[PDB]
Amino acid sequence: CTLKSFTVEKGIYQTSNFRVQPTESIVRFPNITNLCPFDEVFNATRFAS
Amino acid sequence: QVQLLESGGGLVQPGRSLRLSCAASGFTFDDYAMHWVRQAPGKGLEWVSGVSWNSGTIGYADSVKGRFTISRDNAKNSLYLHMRSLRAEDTALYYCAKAVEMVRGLGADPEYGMDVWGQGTTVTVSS
Ligand SMILES: *[C@@H]1O[C@H](CO)[C@@H](O)[C@H](O)[C@H]1NC(C)=O
Repeated sequence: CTLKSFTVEKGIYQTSNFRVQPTESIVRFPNITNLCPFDEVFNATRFAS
Repeated sequence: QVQLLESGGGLVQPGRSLRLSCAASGFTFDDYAMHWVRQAPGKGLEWVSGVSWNSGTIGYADSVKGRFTISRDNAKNSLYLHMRSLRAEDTALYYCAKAVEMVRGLGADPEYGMDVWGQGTTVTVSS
């Protein structure tokens, strides 16, 4: 297929690409410590007028 | 230093309005539930009204319910007390006090501990 012919002469030919495939995915980020103070808004004891 | 300055006093006839103002300076005004407490002349104290950290009022005194109207403003650090149906029995000093426990610092949210007190005004009514 690479030579675009059916008769191939004696010799060494370089054809294609060997490339090992990935296994899975990885995502990294440190311990999530900051947190928006939402509860104080929704869970407040008394809302304004 | 923490400062609580109130203004609005002066003789007004019965059946009018007034608008007392308390301004706070020296702390994060949005983590402290304010209170307005009267002080009759030569008598004991008497709770009047309050307001929580989120501008939500916490009810008024039983004998005053119907006229007083509290309001807050965190942007200008200002708490206001509109007063209606003024009658002779409403002459007294008025302090604006602040709570102690900062909100979410430990069950429920805090409202006790009137610790810092400004020097009150001298509202009076007569004809
Ligand atoms: C972040 O969480 C991991 C997993 O619970 C823990 O091992 C680590 O001690 C935490 N953060 C640090 C670096 O203390």
